[PDB]
Amino acid sequence: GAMNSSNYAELFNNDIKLFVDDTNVYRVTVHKTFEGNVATKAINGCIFTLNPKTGHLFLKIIHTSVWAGQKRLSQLAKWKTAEEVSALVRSLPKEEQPKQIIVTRKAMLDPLEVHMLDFPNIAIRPTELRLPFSAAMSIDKLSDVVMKATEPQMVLFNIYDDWLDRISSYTAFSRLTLLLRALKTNEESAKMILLSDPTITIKSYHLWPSFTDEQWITIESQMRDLILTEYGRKYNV
Amino acid sequence: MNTVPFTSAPIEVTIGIDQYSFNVKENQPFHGIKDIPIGHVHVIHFQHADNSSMRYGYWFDCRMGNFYIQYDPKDGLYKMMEERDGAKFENIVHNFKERQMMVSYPKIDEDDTWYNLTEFVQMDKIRKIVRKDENQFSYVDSSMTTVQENELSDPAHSLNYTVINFKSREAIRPGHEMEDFLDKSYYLNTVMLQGIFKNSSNYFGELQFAFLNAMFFGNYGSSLQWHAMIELICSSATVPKHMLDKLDEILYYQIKTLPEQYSDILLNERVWNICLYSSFQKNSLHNTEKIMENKYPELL
Repeated sequence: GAMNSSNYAELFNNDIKLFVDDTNVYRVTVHKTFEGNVATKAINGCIFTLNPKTGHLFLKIIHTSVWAGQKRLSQLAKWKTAEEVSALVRSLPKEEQPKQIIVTRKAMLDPLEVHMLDFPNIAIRPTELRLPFSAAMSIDKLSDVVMKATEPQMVLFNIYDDWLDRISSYTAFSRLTLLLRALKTNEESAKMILLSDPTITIKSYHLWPSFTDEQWITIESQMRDLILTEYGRKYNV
Repeated sequence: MNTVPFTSAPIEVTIGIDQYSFNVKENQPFHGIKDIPIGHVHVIHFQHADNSSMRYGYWFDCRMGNFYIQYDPKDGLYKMMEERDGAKFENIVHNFKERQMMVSYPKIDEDDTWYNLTEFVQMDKIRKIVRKDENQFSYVDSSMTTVQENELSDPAHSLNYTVINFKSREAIRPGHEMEDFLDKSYYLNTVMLQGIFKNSSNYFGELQFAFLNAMFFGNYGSSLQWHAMIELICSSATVPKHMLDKLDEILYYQIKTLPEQYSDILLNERVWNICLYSSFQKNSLHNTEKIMENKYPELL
């Protein structure tokens, strides 16, 4: 059943699995009309499909054209997510297909189970974990490719850059979740921490700055401080 | 009017005949049930006073032969049997009637309850759900599992209800995943009605049979089947108007008949709330919604 603190280590075993996050699939700006009513304008979205072991990110860009003339978009978004994940599984060679797909939101279970009926051996699972994958659009290069897309497009990233050369997938996933948690809690502060020292750059083929092991420890410390501060602010504690 | 004679009543038992029931004492001189309306299926059911576990019973149609009950002291139950000798049978029934050893099927003239619960229920269809082709009557009990329950063990003693599964390839056409899951009209009308049942009469027949097995034997698998067949119609945006009107009547009589005290185990809260308040057909079951709201407002 559900992925939690108790069965966390399963993410880093040799059974292929993907997390699916649908939180950036359907995105809108809410605005006033000339008549003083409210209307939404859709903006480009993305499915965030992540192998937590390898760092391989299958970023399916959701172009605003897919909503044209459709009703109940928040509901269609779950089904479009399920259709795109199903199409991605079918596109992969058999030996690359996931054994499990973990959805970050329970509303994705039935849409994905129904789209994956052809794959009875792929387990569709919820999680108790509060994963900050909504903050994926606070990574500049992912936000850039989504907003510039003029048609539906799949872009492949490694969300861990070259980290797995130096650290395990457990530690890579912990770094990623701490960066995304920071970006989600206080984006300005998080991005200031990541880019304050111009001598550390982002390689053209990477998402994050090229920190030494020592500079990552300092960065990770600054992110934890950012998160606890904002927590004491939120909750006046 | 037909008769189901009993050889004897060696053990104390509650005997059911359709919606009626009678207590019989150990070795009470009881020789059966007379004045049974021709034209309907019937069920004669049993709960031993000493083991209220295993409600069991026999679906039969008196037009298909001469049936009697005889206690089997080896298997420890009241067994239905066919008497092939018509003259031996008329002779036995005439004797027991003359000595007034029989209870009368206690139908009220005004009362269409049993007709309304069994309108579409056919003995030929029961015998396909309950396979035992050497007998013209069908045994059901509390513990019998459904073909579907066995997939999720002995296939000989199974209820062969039509498998309904909303998250199955059968229910969902490739490339109509969201449409077919949110509006089950395709599954109801093409797969189930046109494809398997052939008409709404056979569909309602199985629905009605599932309910009666749930109510009389507390058969859990039958209760699941009854709810699934209701939910498939209520979850379809496109249903023939005549099916909706008839479903309202069918369900009205089922809810009317259900013992008030069994509502908590025989009624699925999720399915009823969905069918009366969220589903496409939420405004199509007036009679059923009025009786449910007045009789079981707690469930809703």
